[PDB]
Amino acid sequence: PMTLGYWNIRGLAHSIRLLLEYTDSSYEEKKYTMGDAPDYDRSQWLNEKFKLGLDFPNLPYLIDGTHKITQSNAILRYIARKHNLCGESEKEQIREDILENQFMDSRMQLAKLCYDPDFEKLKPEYLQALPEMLKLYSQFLGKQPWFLGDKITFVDFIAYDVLERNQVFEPSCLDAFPNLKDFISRFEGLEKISAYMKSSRFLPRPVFSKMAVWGNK
Amino acid sequence: PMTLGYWNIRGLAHSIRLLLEYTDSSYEEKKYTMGDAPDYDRSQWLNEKFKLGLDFPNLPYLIDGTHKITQSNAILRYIARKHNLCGESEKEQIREDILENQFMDSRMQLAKLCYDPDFEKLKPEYLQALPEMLKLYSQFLGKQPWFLGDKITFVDFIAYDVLERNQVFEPSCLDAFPNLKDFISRFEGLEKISAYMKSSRFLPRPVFSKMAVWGNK
Ligand SMILES: N[C@@H](CCC(=O)N[C@@H](CSC[C@@H](O)c1ccccc1)C(=O)NCC(=O)O)C(=O)O
Ligand SMILES: N[C@@H](CCC(=O)N[C@@H](CSC[C@@H](O)c1ccccc1)C(=O)NCC(=O)O)C(=O)O
Repeated sequence: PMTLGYWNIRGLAHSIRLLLEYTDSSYEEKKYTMGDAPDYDRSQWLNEKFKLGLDFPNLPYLIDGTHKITQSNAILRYIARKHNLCGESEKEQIREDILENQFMDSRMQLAKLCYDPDFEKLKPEYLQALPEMLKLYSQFLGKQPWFLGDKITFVDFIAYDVLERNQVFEPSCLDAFPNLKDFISRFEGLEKISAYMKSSRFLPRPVFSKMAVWGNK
Repeated sequence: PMTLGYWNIRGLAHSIRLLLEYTDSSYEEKKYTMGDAPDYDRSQWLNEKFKLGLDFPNLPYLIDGTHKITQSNAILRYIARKHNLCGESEKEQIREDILENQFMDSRMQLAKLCYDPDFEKLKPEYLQALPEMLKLYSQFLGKQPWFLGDKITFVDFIAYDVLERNQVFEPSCLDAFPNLKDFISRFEGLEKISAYMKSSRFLPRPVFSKMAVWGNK
């Protein structure tokens, strides 16, 4: 089978779910539910973490036949290669590698904030820096429909998740960046993406786990 | 020649310097130096961060003619592709992606600890977890000379850095894992690596920046 294992939240699995849907993959999900405060029990996961044959047990994981893959970027690249959704030219591969890692840094900046006990005090600093962050992505995208040019590739699924999560956080944040606004709309307008988003499989919320200060519900 | 820009420390540039040396690359280093405590003045970098033509200005960066690259993994992959130092088969590419990301997680775990003011109280937790972490890498390597099999590739440069840095931190940590010990020796014994390491250009210390509680010198 093809099985995606992750917590029952958006988190690091959003881009993977969207890519599985876009590629018309035949997959099922193993959803782990963290317990409520105060214990935030992880037993649903911990009771099988070491029983799945994973080399480096973690969430998310993808099982595809005999392939057992962890690390969200490795999972995305695996699916992308399977469906010819990677950068082709050297210049495209450079952009792909820069963006995969840059978007991960941006993702981690937001996650660090949203789990920080000092969230309320720290949020203004994040918001002050947000337009500059977005400006750099806007400049890089330029006039192209997708981040690697005319063809959609896996890094667009990363880009969508990170950019759209920032819109959930600060609704107006993309408004100053026409190309980013149009990118979100173009992605959500893709046939398989809009089909997914009208279905009960779509899991836009909670953004983060039960322990988060923001995005826990 | 190419320009490699980074702080005047080991940090995220160790694997890149080693890969540049292994590939006989012509390069010069632009070395930045941080100020002292408590402010850790970054002016030497910040005063030219936006004057270098980088799309997402950061350290490390690599300038190779028209190619201007940030994100350490992107720099490594760029050099690796140029010299056929990447996984070839699907299984090799999956291993490569898992390890690139897994080693980054390990790297960040040690850096998070060593930069934490509460270093002393937090150290036992890291050290107790270390054997498990290394066991997983040892199991994955098995009897192979290199992490992707019989061919050395860029992920070996990442592996060497992360494993050897842990040996600096905890001198005995690889002793229980003969294949990891032997891997370190094999990497260090490559002609071009050995020549570099025995030269004055090799920069094993400081491990981290001036802000670190451990490895700041
Ligand atoms: N670099 C890895 C990070 C993987 C990771 O941090 N995984 C977290 C859940 S997501 C990170 C974050 O969204 C999250 C969600 C829910 C709980 C904790 C953290 C996890 O629960 N791993 C299993 C384990 O440690 O046993 C990756 O990209 O896959
Ligand atoms: N994901 C990125 C991380 C890049 C990064 O965190 N770079 C740090 C110095 S290294 C991280 C670490 O070794 C370090 C070194 C020195 C000081 C603090 C931290 C930096 O100083 N960037 C310049 C900037 O943000 O303007 C990468 O892999 O290249």
